[PDB]
Amino acid sequence: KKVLTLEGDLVLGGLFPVHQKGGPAEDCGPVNEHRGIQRLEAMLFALDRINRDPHLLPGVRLGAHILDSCSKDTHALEQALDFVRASLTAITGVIGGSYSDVSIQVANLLRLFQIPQISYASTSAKLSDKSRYDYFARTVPPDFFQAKAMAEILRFFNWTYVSTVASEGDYGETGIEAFELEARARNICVATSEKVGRAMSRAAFEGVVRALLQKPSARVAVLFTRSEDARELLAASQRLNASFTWVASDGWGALESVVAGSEGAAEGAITIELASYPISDFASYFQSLDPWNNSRNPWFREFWEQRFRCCAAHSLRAVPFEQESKIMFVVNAVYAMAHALHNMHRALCPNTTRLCDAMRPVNGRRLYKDFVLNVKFDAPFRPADTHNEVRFDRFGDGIGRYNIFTYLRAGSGRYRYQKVGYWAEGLTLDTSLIPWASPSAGPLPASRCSEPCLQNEVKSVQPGEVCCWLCIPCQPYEYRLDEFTCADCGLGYWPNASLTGCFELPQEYIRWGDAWAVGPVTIACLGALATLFVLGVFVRHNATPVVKASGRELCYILLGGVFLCYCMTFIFIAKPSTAVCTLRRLGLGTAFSVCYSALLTKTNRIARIFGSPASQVAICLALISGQLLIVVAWLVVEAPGTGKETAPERREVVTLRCNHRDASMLGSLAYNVLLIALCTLYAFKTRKCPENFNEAKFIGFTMYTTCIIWLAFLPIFYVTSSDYRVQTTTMCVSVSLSGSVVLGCLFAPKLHIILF
Ligand SMILES: N[C@](CC1c2ccccc2Oc2ccccc21)(C(=O)O)[C@@H]1C[C@@H]1C(=O)O
Repeated sequence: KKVLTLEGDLVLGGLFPVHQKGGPAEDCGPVNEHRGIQRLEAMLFALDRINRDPHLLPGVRLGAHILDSCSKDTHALEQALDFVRASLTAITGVIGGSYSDVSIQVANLLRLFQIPQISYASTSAKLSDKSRYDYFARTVPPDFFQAKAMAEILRFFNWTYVSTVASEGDYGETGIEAFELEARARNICVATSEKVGRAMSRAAFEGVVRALLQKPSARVAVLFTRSEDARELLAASQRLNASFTWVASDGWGALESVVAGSEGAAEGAITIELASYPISDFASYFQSLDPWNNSRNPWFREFWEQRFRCCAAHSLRAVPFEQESKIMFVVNAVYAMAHALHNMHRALCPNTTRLCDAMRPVNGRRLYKDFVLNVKFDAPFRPADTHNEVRFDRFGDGIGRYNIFTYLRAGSGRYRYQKVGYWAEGLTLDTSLIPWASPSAGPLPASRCSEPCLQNEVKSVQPGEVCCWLCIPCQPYEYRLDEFTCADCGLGYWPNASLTGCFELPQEYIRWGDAWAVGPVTIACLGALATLFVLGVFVRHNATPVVKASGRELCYILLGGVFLCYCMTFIFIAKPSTAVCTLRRLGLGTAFSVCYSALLTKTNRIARIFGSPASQVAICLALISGQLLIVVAWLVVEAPGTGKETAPERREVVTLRCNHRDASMLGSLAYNVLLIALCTLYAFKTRKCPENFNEAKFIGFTMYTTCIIWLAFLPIFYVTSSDYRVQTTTMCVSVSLSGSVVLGCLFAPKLHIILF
């Protein structure tokens, strides 16, 4: 119907919708000053203060073509064509559109004519296609940045398992996608993700609260929701007598109005709000205008029908205006496009203060791709009192500043918002103004998985949801290799206290206590006392010293074998070397053999004689060497050990033993000896032995006795292959006992009537 033109030399158009939503008999709706006058004036204001300030080229006035807009996309396109017709004097850019649908259709047309645009309250939900949208930008940052801020807030408080709720529309979907992308980048698991809105009614709002409340692994409701829909969730929360921490978009607006009716829903909730900074000059200019006399803006007459109770009797100054962030953005926007034109004038009309024909074709041809994008311009025409920029980057983007509030139980009044901090470039907060997180008060409820593992728990658990990483205890034969696993260190190696290393089954010998005062540790070193002294008795009693060892030994080899029995047994407890394995096979092998062999040999001489010492001895010794040489070959081919590692799941090792299965390596020597002992008793049928006494008494008593003793230990010695400990006494006793039994019976008859 009308265009609010402004006289000037160069003209910018715009869209600050006057009217809202209409119906079947109405082209569009009622007039609304929060879309209309407070923004229509913001541009007209800026244009004249721009026209007066020398930061614009001083001889060129910027006029206007403000489109007769309604908050409708269809309407905006039909009207936008008027800019196109003006440009086929003409339009050098358009500032306006209070909704993304208004901005998009106007821009869809204008881009084709190389005319740039500025938009408000529009988002990346649709305005992300820079391949076309580099022609224009928002002054108002897109809503999705708040979703990024939400993810940052949540990670800063270590909320890593959260519930995402967003509005039923495009705002909501955009917020969810942006949130989830940032949330994953920050290692935040999103426990739930859903849309809400007034359309689903109250039962559904309770259903949403119950969906999280009845699954309280997360305890924060992250709301990328417009104000009305948020109010219905908060009401549901109180109807259900419960609350969640809420983390909120600019749809909470820093306003008690979205909350306080169900204020208990929200205590300690955090809201991102779109930052707002006054220009006192507009508020003063604007509030002080009186269009009843000031012809600048005729659309006031329609707004006045409701602002004033009729009609010029009521001056404009009688009724106040809201100093909205929308004003700040519209004023700033005009300042940016104006300073882009200032640079465009220098670029196209460098020689004057007036216009040149170079700018007569629309200069939009150079503005949209350059001059209106590179616009921070170091805060030209004096914007809001940050004075930091108009906006930066402008890759379809607006300012990007957001403040952070919290909703506090100011119970002396109603629960209230207070300034915690801000985001914009990054998150800054006083957590003490957040009783959610405040020192010595903040419960930081749940909303993370039990990720920490016991230091002794490794195997990774992903119980359906990989978000909750849990651990399984390490098998104690393995050690920690990584956070999610143990490595096998060999079974005989169990994890150590170091976690990442292992405990080796130790090796040790003395396990015999008081109950074992009769064990190897006392046998091996004491049994010797019964026999080794004997050789000195013989020296005192060696009646024929004239006989050399080569013939003398015929009656001493047996004593030698007895003494060796004890010597070996002692070493077997005392010396944790290869020497013990070596000796169990080699020294012990004759120590016990001699105790029977010497007597078998004597017995057969007796059997042949009754009913030349050099050869008698050489034979007695040859019969001993014959077994030692088997063992030497064994020792050379199969070298002796110390430890005897086995049964690694539990077993301590000794260091004083063969690592070999012993079995027959000691066994066949022991069995040759048993057979010798029994052969002697057979040979003894010839019971006749005169030598000082009838020795038939003593050799009988001796061998009947030792044929029981040797035989007595063989059932253990060559059998209990499963044991680790009895063998020590099996050997200590069997051999040392045979030792004292034979001299104590054979030599003792003489030995102690002389040593009497
Ligand atoms: N459609 C939105 C609505 C956006 C908004 C902008 C200007 C004026 C009112 C207003 O309403 C809210 C309420 C909460 C969050 C964002 C907004 C848009 O106009 O750009 C935007 C997509 C996001 C959404 O759906 O929620």
